[PDB]
Amino acid sequence: TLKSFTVEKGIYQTSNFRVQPTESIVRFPNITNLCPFHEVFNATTFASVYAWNRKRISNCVADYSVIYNFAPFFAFKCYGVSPTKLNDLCFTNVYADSFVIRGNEVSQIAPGQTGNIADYNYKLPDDFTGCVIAWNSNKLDSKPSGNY
Amino acid sequence: ALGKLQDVVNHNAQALNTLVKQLSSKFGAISSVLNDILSRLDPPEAEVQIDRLITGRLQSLQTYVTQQLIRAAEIRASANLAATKMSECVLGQSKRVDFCGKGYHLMSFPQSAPHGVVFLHVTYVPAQEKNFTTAPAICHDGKAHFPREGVFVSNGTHWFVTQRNFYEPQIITTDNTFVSGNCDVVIGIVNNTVYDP
Amino acid sequence: TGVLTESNKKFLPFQQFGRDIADTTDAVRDPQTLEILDITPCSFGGVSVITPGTNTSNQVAVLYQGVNCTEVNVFQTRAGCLIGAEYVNNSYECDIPIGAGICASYQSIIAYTMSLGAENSVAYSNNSIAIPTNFTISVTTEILPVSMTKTSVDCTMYICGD
Amino acid sequence: MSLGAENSVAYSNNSIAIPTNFTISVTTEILPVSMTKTSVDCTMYICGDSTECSNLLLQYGSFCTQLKRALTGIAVEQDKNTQEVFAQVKQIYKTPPIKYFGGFNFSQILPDPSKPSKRSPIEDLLFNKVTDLICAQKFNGLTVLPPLLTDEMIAQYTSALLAGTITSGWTFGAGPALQIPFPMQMAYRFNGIGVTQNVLYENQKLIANQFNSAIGKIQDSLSSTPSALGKLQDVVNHNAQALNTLVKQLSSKFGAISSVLNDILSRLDPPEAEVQIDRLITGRLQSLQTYVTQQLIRAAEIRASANLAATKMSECVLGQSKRVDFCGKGYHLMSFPQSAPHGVVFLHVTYVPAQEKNFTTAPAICHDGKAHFPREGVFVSNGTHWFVTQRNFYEPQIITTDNTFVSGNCDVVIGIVNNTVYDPLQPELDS
Ligand SMILES: *[C@@H]1O[C@H](CO)[C@@H](O[C@@H]2O[C@H](CO)[C@@H](O)[C@H](O)[C@H]2NC(C)=O)[C@H](O)[C@H]1NC(C)=O
Ligand SMILES: *[C@@H]1O[C@H](CO)[C@@H](O[C@@H]2O[C@H](CO)[C@@H](O)[C@H](O)[C@H]2NC(C)=O)[C@H](O)[C@H]1NC(C)=O
Ligand SMILES: *[C@@H]1O[C@H](CO)[C@@H](O[C@@H]2O[C@H](CO)[C@@H](O)[C@H](O)[C@H]2NC(C)=O)[C@H](O)[C@H]1NC(C)=O
Ligand SMILES: *[C@@H]1O[C@H](CO)[C@@H](O[C@@H]2O[C@H](CO)[C@@H](O)[C@H](O)[C@H]2NC(C)=O)[C@H](O)[C@H]1NC(C)=O
Ligand SMILES: *[C@@H]1O[C@H](CO)[C@@H](O[C@@H]2O[C@H](CO)[C@@H](O)[C@H](O)[C@H]2NC(C)=O)[C@H](O)[C@H]1NC(C)=O
Ligand SMILES: *[C@@H]1O[C@H](CO)[C@@H](O[C@@H]2O[C@H](CO)[C@@H](O)[C@H](O)[C@H]2NC(C)=O)[C@H](O)[C@H]1NC(C)=O
Ligand SMILES: *[C@@H]1O[C@H](CO)[C@@H](O[C@@H]2O[C@H](CO)[C@@H](O)[C@H](O)[C@H]2NC(C)=O)[C@H](O)[C@H]1NC(C)=O
Ligand SMILES: *[C@@H]1O[C@H](CO)[C@@H](O[C@@H]2O[C@H](CO)[C@@H](O)[C@H](O)[C@H]2NC(C)=O)[C@H](O)[C@H]1NC(C)=O
Ligand SMILES: *[C@@H]1O[C@H](CO)[C@@H](O[C@@H]2O[C@H](CO)[C@@H](O)[C@H](O)[C@H]2NC(C)=O)[C@H](O)[C@H]1NC(C)=O
Ligand SMILES: *[C@@H]1O[C@H](CO)[C@@H](O)[C@H](O)[C@H]1NC(C)=O
Ligand SMILES: *[C@@H]1O[C@H](CO)[C@@H](O)[C@H](O)[C@H]1NC(C)=O
Ligand SMILES: *[C@@H]1O[C@H](CO)[C@@H](O)[C@H](O)[C@H]1NC(C)=O
Ligand SMILES: *[C@@H]1O[C@H](CO)[C@@H](O)[C@H](O)[C@H]1NC(C)=O
Repeated sequence: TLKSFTVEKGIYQTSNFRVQPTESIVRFPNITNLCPFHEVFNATTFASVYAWNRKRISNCVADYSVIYNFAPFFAFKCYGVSPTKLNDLCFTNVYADSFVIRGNEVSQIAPGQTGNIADYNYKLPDDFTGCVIAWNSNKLDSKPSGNY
Repeated sequence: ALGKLQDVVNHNAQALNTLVKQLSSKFGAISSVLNDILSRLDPPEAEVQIDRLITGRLQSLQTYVTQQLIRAAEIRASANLAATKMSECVLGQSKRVDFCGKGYHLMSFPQSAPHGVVFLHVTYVPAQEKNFTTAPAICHDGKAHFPREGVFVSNGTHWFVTQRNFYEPQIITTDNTFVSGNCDVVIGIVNNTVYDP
Repeated sequence: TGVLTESNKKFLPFQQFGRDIADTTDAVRDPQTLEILDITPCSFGGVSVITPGTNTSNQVAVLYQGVNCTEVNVFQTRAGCLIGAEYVNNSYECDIPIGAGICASYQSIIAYTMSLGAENSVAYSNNSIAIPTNFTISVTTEILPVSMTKTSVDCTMYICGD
Repeated sequence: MSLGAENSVAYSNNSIAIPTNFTISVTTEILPVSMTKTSVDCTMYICGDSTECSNLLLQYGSFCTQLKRALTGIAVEQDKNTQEVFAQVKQIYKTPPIKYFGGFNFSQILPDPSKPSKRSPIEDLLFNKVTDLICAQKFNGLTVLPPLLTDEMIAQYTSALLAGTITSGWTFGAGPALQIPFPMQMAYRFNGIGVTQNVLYENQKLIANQFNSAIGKIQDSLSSTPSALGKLQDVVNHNAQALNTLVKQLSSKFGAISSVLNDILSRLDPPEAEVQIDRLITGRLQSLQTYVTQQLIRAAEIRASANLAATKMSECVLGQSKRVDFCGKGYHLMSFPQSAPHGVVFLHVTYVPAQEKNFTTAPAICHDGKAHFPREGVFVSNGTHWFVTQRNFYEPQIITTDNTFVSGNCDVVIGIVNNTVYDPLQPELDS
């Protein structure tokens, strides 16, 4: 502490004694229900951006690892939380908002973004936390004469 | 009565209280709790958030230490003054006006107090003053007499010499007056007899 | 946000923005109508709440610091405009300091010019002296702080915890 | 640089130098008492009219409250300093209508009835000699607060102190004001510095003329020197410079795109505008904390100066001080307080010995096998005759038993000389 090999006579404050923890205890709700992520991510038809579908997720234990295991999701961007830390946390106010937009409008579904659908269709708050998932749906949400 | 010492205690506690309150400030980060940042954010972004908390808390601690140093300087000056009062009012009699109480200082008594000292200054205050006719010198036998240690006073018909801070009239004699010169130079000299023992 | 007023500043034709000593935008020029509008920030000031203890009363008075009374029991002081206190000619000692010689007290809340002390004309003459005939042994108290609270801070544990 | 003029003192084992005249010297001492009382609106200074900036500023905690509390403490401290220095008497004394004090003239220090301000000529000169920047400072949330005691009330306090010290001497500072003629008061002050009353009474007109001349020289010296009032003007300059610097710091980008918050809001989205506003907030907050820190240090310095000024007012004005150089250069007689902007000017009236003359000195006089020592003076010889005189003025008197005391024989004292010691009773019993 004094940066010397000779210490003069006196009392010196060096560090702080603190007793270390002996073991780690994790307390989570006992209830285990597989969460219906299949319904939201594997649906055949999605809603329009003006009438975007909101699904409430509650009273389930969520395994986000399977989301990673099977995933054609070109974009998987999270804002207020780490993607790899989702399995270790507990949440409420969980909502899945599903809609279909253009390929170049995926940047606009974010807090503070400038756009047409951002202003008149779907608005995010500035303090939004969560993850935006975007994936191509040419195989299912397109038709050759024009899907309107 | 004892607000000054209480103020010192209050300021110290208030500074500590404010410093603890500073731990509940996000400082522009997502959360004010480090554990929340570690659990919710990956290390690349976690380092930035902990950096924001570190700079804000370090600024708060630096501010607190600076305030403590200024207050320590003020209390050191007060303590040096208190030591000067202890040496000059308690351990001796002081002729410094208003240093050891209002009035002519006689003695002082120290009393311990939390974070301080209380001095009981015993002083002499003149009271019940009375008017007298005064003269600078007394003219006797063509000589001017001046008071050795007192002042010339007259109650209307007779002249006496008394000490300046208490009325004790005594006859004007050659033992309490000294002669310097004749009666032609002093302005306001009056004619009166000077007794010879 | 400000008040736009007429200006007498001879702007050069290239110039548009007008800047004060602090680089604040004093004036501006408009493209649609080529006229110079002086920009002045809107009226503002500090509000001070003069109040006795809540133990005694709940009445309050407000002082607008450095603001004349026409831009906000109304009394005009050099400190500002005082609302809620009535000026009293009678001089008393200072109870709540307002400023510029004005003090406030509760008796309603009154405002007055603070009294320095009692007048005492000493009867000075060329041949008269006043001699004390008695004395008072006065004991007075002087309170002096000597030490502070000794504080130690663990820098690492305070900033970072565990 | 030269330290001083070279002087060699003529030290010898039996020679003394005794003053034969005196100079009444009045000197000026200028002490700062208070500073400019400043208040800062923390939210308006850092953010102005921006609500988003205030919302982001709230995340930093009680910094604004700390700065406001510190400035409020300084502001009350300045008023406390003025109370400590000037409000030391609870009676407002007034001078008699006939301004005759035995030849002493106090026109330059007593209040002038002709002036609306009711100040003395010296105080009026002091106020005159100490003096859109203000608009920008006000518009940026910094406000100067008026002093609690107005200049006229501070002048009234100085007038009361002058009236007490002139009509009552030092009695008013230690209890009730007891009237005493001013020549008798000056004789008491002469006794305080070890000079007999006769020296003051015999030379009363000369002393009054010297005092009047010194007061006139003091007024001319203050009116003719620009750097006389540098301390008070320096304090005013530091306060104004600090406010100007704090206002100037708002034009600093602090690593952001612009120094204007409205431009940042009008140009960027909230995710990045929040970052830019954060950079501006941290820079402006650092500037404000720096300003408050220097204000606190200066407040401590001004508090020390005010405590010194209060000590000088108590010991030099309300009494006669035996402390060397505390109340002027020379043997201190009395002092006069004068109000000045943010400060006090003490006119120290001191006694300076002059026109010294050499004499041959001895420690004791040997008479009849006994050693005689001076009661209150010193033995001097003009070459042939021995006399005893007071130490601070040359007034030779015959060596008698009245002014000498006998201790021992003549064999112990080193340097004793032989001389006769007169007896007052000797002509009396002979006749
Ligand atoms: C001033 O004081 C003196 C002495 O205290 C007074 O002189 C005495 O007065 C009493 C009563 O009048 C007489 O009995 C004494 O004989 C006086 N003494 C002498 C030596 O004559 C004097 O009267 C006082 N003067 C006034 C105006 O009160
Ligand atoms: C004090 O006594 C002296 C001497 O006894 C007085 O002086 C005399 O005054 C008379 C009248 O004016 C003159 O004729 C004499 O020549 C003076 N003699 C001397 C030696 O000066 C003096 O007047 C007395 N004063 C008072 C106030 O009674
Ligand atoms: C000494 O006498 C003077 C008068 O010469 C007294 O002064 C007067 O005091 C009364 C009551 O305080 C006032 O009403 C007068 O106006 C005063 N006169 C003047 C000219 O100021 C003084 O009080 C006397 N001292 C003592 C101790 O009795
Ligand atoms: C001096 O003052 C003291 C008090 O400060 C006087 O003592 C008082 O005297 C009266 C009557 O003799 C008593 O009723 C009081 O109880 C006394 N007070 C105290 C504290 O003892 C004293 O008489 C005064 N002396 C003179 C000469 O005026
Ligand atoms: C007292 O006597 C001494 C010596 O007799 C004087 O000192 C001399 O002063 C002159 C003039 O400045 C110098 O040139 C000499 O060198 C001094 N002599 C010594 C020995 O120092 C002194 O000036 C005399 N004092 C007075 C008041 O006349
Ligand atoms: C003491 O010094 C004073 C001056 O401080 C002398 O007074 C001067 O006397 C001369 C001639 O006597 C005059 O020309 C001057 O005008 C006087 N000056 C003042 C200010 O009055 C005084 O003579 C000296 N006394 C001694 C004994 O040396
Ligand atoms: C006291 O001093 C003042 C000034 O120091 C004297 O006033 C001067 O008086 C003369 C003659 O009347 C004038 O020529 C000057 O102009 C006055 N000066 C000022 C500044 O007014 C005053 O006469 C002196 N004596 C008394 C008794 O007051
Ligand atoms: C020292 O002082 C004494 C007394 O002042 C002087 O003695 C007087 O001198 C004057 C003029 O020389 C004579 O007229 C007196 O008669 C002397 N008086 C006595 C009692 O003798 C003495 O001359 C001074 N010595 C020196 C060297 O100046
Ligand atoms: C001072 O006086 C004493 C006594 O009068 C002197 O002492 C005498 O000195 C002479 C010569 O040295 C001797 O013969 C005597 O016996 C001494 N008498 C005594 C009682 O001691 C002394 O010398 C004188 N001092 C000076 C400087 O003259
Ligand atoms: C997803 O839906 C397809 C039909 O659209 C189905 O064949 C497949 O089994 C579903 N996968 C899951 C995991 O439910
Ligand atoms: C429109 O603006 C131009 C300058 O930009 C100005 O010369 C012109 O007079 C304006 N037109 C009207 C109708 O004010
Ligand atoms: C003595 O005082 C009176 C009034 O107090 C005054 O008129 C008179 O002139 C004074 N004496 C002298 C010699 O000036
Ligand atoms: C007196 O002083 C001189 C020089 O000033 C010195 O020579 C002499 O020795 C001294 N007298 C004694 C007795 O020492």
